[PDB]
Amino acid sequence: SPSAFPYFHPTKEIFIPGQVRNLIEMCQVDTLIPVNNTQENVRSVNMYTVDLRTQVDLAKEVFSIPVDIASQPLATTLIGELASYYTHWTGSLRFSFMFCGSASSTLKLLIAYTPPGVGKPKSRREAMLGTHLVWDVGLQSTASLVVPWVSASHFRFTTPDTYSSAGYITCWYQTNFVVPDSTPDNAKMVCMVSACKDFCLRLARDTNLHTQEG
Amino acid sequence: SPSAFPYFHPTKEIFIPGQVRNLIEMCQVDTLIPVNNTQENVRSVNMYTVDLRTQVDLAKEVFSIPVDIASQPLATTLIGELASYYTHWTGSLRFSFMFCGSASSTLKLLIAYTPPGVGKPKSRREAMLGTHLVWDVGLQSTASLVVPWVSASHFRFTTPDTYSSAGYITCWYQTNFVVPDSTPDNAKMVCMVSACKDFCLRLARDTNLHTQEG
Amino acid sequence: NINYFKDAASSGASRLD
Amino acid sequence: NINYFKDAASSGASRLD
Amino acid sequence: NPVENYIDSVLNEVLVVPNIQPSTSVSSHAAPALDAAETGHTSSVQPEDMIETRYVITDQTRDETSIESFLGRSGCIAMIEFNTSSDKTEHDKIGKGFKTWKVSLQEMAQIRRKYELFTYTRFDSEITIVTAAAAQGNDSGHIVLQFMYVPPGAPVPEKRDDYTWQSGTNASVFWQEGQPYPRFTIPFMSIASAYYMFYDGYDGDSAASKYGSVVTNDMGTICVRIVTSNQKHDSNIVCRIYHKAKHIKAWCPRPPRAVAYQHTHSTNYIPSNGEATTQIKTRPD
Amino acid sequence: NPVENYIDSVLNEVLVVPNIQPSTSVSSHAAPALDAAETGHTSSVQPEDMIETRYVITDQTRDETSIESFLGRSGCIAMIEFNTSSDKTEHDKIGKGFKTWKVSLQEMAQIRRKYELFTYTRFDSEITIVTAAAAQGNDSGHIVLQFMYVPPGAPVPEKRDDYTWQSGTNASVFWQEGQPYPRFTIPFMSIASAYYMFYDGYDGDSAASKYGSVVTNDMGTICVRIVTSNQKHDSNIVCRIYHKAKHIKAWCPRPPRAVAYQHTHSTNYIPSNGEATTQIKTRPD
Amino acid sequence: SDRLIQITRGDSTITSQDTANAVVAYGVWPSYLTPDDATAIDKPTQPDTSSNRFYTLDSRSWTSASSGWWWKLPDALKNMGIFGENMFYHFLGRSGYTIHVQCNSSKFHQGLLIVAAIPEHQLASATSGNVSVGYNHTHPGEQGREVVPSRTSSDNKRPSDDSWLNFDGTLLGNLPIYPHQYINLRTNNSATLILPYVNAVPMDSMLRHNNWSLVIIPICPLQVQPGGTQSIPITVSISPMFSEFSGPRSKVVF
Amino acid sequence: SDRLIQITRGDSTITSQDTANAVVAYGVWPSYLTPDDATAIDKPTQPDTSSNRFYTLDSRSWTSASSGWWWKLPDALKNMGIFGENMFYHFLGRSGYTIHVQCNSSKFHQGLLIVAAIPEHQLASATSGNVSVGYNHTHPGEQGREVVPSRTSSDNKRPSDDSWLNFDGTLLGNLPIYPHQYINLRTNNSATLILPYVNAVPMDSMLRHNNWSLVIIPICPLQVQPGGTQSIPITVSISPMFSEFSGPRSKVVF
Ligand SMILES: CCCCCCCCCCCC(=O)O
Ligand SMILES: CCCCCCCCCCCC(=O)O
Repeated sequence: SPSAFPYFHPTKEIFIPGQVRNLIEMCQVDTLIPVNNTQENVRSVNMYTVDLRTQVDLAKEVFSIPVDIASQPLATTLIGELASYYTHWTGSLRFSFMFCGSASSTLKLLIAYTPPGVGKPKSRREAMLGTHLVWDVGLQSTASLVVPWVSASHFRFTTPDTYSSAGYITCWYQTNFVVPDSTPDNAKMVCMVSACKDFCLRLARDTNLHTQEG
Repeated sequence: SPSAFPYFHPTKEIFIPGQVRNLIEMCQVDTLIPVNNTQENVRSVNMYTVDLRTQVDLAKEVFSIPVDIASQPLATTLIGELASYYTHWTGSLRFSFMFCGSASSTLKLLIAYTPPGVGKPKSRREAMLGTHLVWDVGLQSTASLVVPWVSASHFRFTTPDTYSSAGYITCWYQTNFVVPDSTPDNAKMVCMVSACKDFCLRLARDTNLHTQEG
Repeated sequence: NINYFKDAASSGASRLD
Repeated sequence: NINYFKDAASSGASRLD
Repeated sequence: NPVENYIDSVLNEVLVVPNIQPSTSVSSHAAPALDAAETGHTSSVQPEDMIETRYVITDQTRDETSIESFLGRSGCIAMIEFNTSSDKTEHDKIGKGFKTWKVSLQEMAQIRRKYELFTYTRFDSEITIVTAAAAQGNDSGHIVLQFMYVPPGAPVPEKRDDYTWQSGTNASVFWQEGQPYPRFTIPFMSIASAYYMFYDGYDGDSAASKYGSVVTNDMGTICVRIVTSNQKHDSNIVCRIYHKAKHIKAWCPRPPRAVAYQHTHSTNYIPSNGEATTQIKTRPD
Repeated sequence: NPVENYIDSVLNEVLVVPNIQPSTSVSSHAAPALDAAETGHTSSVQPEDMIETRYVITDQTRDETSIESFLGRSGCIAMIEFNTSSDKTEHDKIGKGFKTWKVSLQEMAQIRRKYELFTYTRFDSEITIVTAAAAQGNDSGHIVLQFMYVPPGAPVPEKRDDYTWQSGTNASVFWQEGQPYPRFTIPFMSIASAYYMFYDGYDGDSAASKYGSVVTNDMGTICVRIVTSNQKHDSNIVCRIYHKAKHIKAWCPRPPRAVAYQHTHSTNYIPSNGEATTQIKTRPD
Repeated sequence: SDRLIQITRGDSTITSQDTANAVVAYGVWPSYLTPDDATAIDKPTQPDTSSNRFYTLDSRSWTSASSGWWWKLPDALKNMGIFGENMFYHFLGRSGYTIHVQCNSSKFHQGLLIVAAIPEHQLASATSGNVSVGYNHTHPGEQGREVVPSRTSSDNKRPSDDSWLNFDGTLLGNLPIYPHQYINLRTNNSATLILPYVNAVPMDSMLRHNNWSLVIIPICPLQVQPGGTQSIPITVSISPMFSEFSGPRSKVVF
Repeated sequence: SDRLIQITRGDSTITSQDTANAVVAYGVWPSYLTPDDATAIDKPTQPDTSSNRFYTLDSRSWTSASSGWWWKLPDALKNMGIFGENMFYHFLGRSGYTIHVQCNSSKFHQGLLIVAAIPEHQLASATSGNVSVGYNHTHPGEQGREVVPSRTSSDNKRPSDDSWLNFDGTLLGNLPIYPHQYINLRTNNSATLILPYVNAVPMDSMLRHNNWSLVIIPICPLQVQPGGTQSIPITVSISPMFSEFSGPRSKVVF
């Protein structure tokens, strides 16, 4: 198409740090999942923190989420937001968990990905039959569960669909949250999501996560 | 024409068995002819079966059909259905007959193709002057009559036309349906049609064999 | 055969097989 | 790729990087 | 050499047919006329095996029965209807200023029956739009239409001038009176390697779970509006969507539909009528 | 060889994705599953490190998530409205014979949110114009429009047939009924090396000084008139301006807008309503 | 001798002395999924001999009144040994099959079965309206479904029993376009179908989707004179081939 | 860092940040049976990733009063996914194991567990006379057995609870002659044992014979001052390794 400014020379392109060439570079950055998302927490930083504490009963559940990247609570993460500009997704997801207790606190967690066809696991015993990590909390404060791409079709819809749904993450006490004296008997964990090396988005669309009136 | 999805990469083509490249591959497969097609039989598997039984009189007729591929009863066969998506046809047809009596039953049949210009044969003596097979029923339970391409013009219309009509198949007792004791004195034959190696269809059209209201 | 558009899908009918 | 107009800006979408 | 394939393509001689060889009388233990259809194989017998044939140089070609020829023709797949209003409040509403249509090949029987000769199909889609705006008053006014493809999960318009029509990421095509018929390609867009014409499966384990090809890939929605604000003289607008498959592959051939279609994505065939049962095209004699 | 880059471009295979390598059980002091997110780096762990994988030849491509693909789609950026008059005095006036629009990407949320994923952007702009002139009487008359780009400091029209419409130096494009949608390119036109999507700065030191991206580059004004003098039958004219970025560079990615926009060139988010606070798309459970 | 067959699959062996060859559906032998067509990145389990073996389904009686029978795959095998367990413990599976249909009689019986394997046999409802066939009805397990003439029930989720319309609005005379054999009682006492994995995705949910339907329809009714055995069994034996499963999880419970 | 471990088995991964190395029992890594040592001639099924993965058993609470715990293998896994199904559907099986025992605490807790794998841990009765330990008692499944001081019951089929006599008439101080580690709460939060298949026959009935017993005994009691967590879990995760099965049959039912 013809230029409206027929001899115009644009201003020199200077080097600027942080050039982005592809949105998957942004999906490959961890962003916090608002896992807690109760009515008391969604106006606050508290939605990003999952509570851990010394249990009286063994093998209790800590949290659960659907893994489908543009479903709630993943939807407002950077990967969920970018995925909601696209109709299809594929490839593996990395969920990372950062323990924020004291250095004197100890914990093991079983974090499990359960594929479609059985709903959410009702116990750690059901959950551990799926893909899982036993995470020992230590000097390294962060662990990652990879949700491998395990699907019938090469792609899934980003919009919720019972044919295309990706399954669930569940987190369980392996052992317990154990502390000595003079240590809080409770702590927070922060949950994060990012794309693995195989992750892709396909058919561009208007997002369902932003609207305009007037 | 421009793509509405300007960077979209389609899902990988995986190998799937049973690829079809040409409709003549489907016309080359035998499908059953509803030869019996009386009002009592057209809601049932019975329309596909021709009755055979011990005759008291010699040289009786078993059945007749027009051979024109998109005429009744051939019209709803796969070759007749595919032919009805086209205006012209040419090449040879294979009619196959599978005898379904007992192994203890014996029979000879004369199956004849009569070209245009004389109507349907009124006797086995008239029919046997045309192209025919004397079929002996034995360990091989199936026989084929080829209706050779014998036409003035290189093609015929698939729609019924007195200038373009293809003639008739007739089937006759050669000898009789003969059985020992403890054997049913009657049996069924199944009639099938498929294309020979020379068969073709030309000018594509809307089918007359399917309609929509509302 | 000249292709005017940047996508394989934009081309006309494929060759017969 | 043929360019019909005298300005670089007039060309279609750039090659991917 | 590619020039030979070009010459064959312009002559429509790509798919040659065998010659009929000359044959003579035979008396043999070989009996090509006899076989066992029980095997599930069709007899290999040819005219030369059963009559005395002449030599015929066969001029016929199979190009027009190629799946590209058979499915690669534009047919109607939707009629999208809306009736514009001179009232500013009514012109904003669905069915009046704009209309939506859930994409499928399921609504028009002529196209549906042809693609349903196959179990799986893979093709790019050429879409062509034929708009006819029937003037209900003394003038047409200015007719400008926007057709927006809304992929699954993108927000569907609820009003004629809703924010969704900004089309910042969706594909839109604009048409105005006297403009040639809009045309664009949709590439093969399933999450699977082919479209399911049929699917013997469910979206779930339950009594309420959906069954059949509707499960397999949501195809999004075409939304059409008149871009023009309310005008003095009403128009009964019908947009006909024509679809041509291209770059076609098809697998696992099927018996053709033998009885009227009743519903989209369903093989159901029993009509609502209590006197009239489902009707075939087999004529009695 | 450039033909390889062309073939990859027509297939949309330019941006290849790694294969999944086969992996086996591991028992090691190396613990890829463990890291320190405190470092600000995202863990490098991949599926092969944490499950036993098969070999998969990865067919996916990233071409459609390129910034050229993501921002390089036409979206609405303005609706410019004027209502013509049969009265010779009223037809000369702003809002009646002509309208002006201060250029920005700020008014339409679908485009705005996408470009605001970046702090700085540099692109050439393809502009396309969709005009819909709603006939209020029995005929359209002769509709000829002039769109004039008025750069910063050039005189803006105050009347429909003012001297400024002579366009002796400004770019103008003319459109008439039945003409295809006007299109032209604006080259990247900032006085800086990129457009500021955001600017944490001011035009001055004072309480009254402006804040934010509005400071950084005035983008001029689109002026549209009907060129036709006053006619018997009025038209409610709406010109929709569509913008596609081309030759795109983008820097310093940002969190997406999580709450409704309130004003142009402003990150302000608090609504006027006293019962309803600012709303996010995080659903409670 | 072309009449004979022996098929050995794991610890199971089938014989017949009156075959009519065997059909390899679409001319493609079953095989494991290759890396080029795969999408699920987890290493699949290939249970081999414990899974890829003949399971004999519940036998059915062919009478002069019979209208037909069908089974769905993999559904017919969901309770069958280690193959069945693997379907319940994994999100994804793929398999081919050997189907051997067995129906002996005398030199004095008459009858014709078509035995067809249909890919994506999406059933019609037995009722008017848009109501689709219910999950429990298309998942009858190793019993399969017996077709009954003029069957009376109030359940609008039940499938069509019109074998002459292929239970799906298409004519029975065209059923031979699918992979098929016949059992013609004068000719043969068995039919053998070898089925590759056929789907538009490289693996699928075994419990949500039946890739193949085995349809057995008497075209020529069973006939035999007094003193001959008046009804004869039809027995179906099916072996998975190159079965693979991936995405192990807790066992599905209905 | 020698403190760290990650073990990946199928779709399961375990981590620890305070190990004390790992023990390969008798210095032999697990492997499949070779043709030289095999006797059963049927091709075995090797279910690989769906079977050779960590299963986490039911967790137990270590208190200042605890006397010990034990599990039997393969019995502890008989209900565990595809490994458990394969044990019930086959006459013969063989497997090695990775056992990972998990017990975190603070820098302020004290305690010592010995964690031992005993081959052929033939138990003594808790009663006088020649009455042997009952099948149901040596087959507790994934729960294992908790040892109780001075336990009172009338059942003469119950096993010894004398952890100081190894439940079998041999002294606890000599238990280190078996493949073992310790969990000393000041040093480590886990123990790892890699167990080859150990038997006088190349494969065996999984349900009739427990090749290994996992024994966990507190030698130094759990101690921790007020305000510290007074009881801490012990969690056992076990992965089969190179699991093989042969002689497929109908499922065993108890
Ligand atoms: C968005 C423009 C219309 C696109 C038409 C797509 C046609 C193929 C759909 C295949 C599935 C079906 O409906 O059976
Ligand atoms: C004169 C035709 C319209 C030109 C549109 C220019 C769009 C880029 C403006 C960037 C600054 C912004 O508004 O945020």
